[PDB]
Amino acid sequence: ARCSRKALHVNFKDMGWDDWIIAPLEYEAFHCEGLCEFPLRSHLEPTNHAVIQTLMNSMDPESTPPTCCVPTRLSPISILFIDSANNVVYKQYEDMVVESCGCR
Amino acid sequence: ARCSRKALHVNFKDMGWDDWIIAPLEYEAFHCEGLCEFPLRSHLEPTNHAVIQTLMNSMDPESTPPTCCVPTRLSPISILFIDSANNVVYKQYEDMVVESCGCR
Repeated sequence: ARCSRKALHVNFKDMGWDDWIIAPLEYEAFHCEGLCEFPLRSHLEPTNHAVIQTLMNSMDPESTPPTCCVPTRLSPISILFIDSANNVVYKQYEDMVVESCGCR
Repeated sequence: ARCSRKALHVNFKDMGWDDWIIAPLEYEAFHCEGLCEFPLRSHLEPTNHAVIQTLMNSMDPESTPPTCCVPTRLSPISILFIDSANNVVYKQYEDMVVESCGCR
């Protein structure tokens, strides 16, 4: 029920890249989901702003919304593909995999 | 209706710091609120992960939730107060004011 890391299975075979992409054709990206409320566990590593927002939402939920569960650390993946010129490319893309979730 | 920066007026006079805090007694923190969906305007500066999540939510909203509107840049404020030893302290606190919002 609380802010945590749940799966997200990304299938590049929908993407329409079939003539070009070699690997990976699928990868585990994860996503962040769940309530952001007291108590803010230490792994949510809340900013000062998030603590203050969470407090205000707790004192009067009509005035102020809760913070939100989102990725706080992400990591790259690399994709092996053939380009138009027919070169074999292996390229790193940043921010592809959620490594940690947090309330923000 | 879209992910943008709305006000949040923080009143330190609830906080129970009255014997100690000199200034500021109030500050504008802002908060992030609103829908995260195509089109992702350039100011939301979406990560690769957020674009992919947004696409998956668009193809099948039952499977995958939308990303979330959150602070992407924050700035400090400084607080002037008297400590227990009766010293006048002026301390910077990080991540107090939302400077920009984004979909994550």
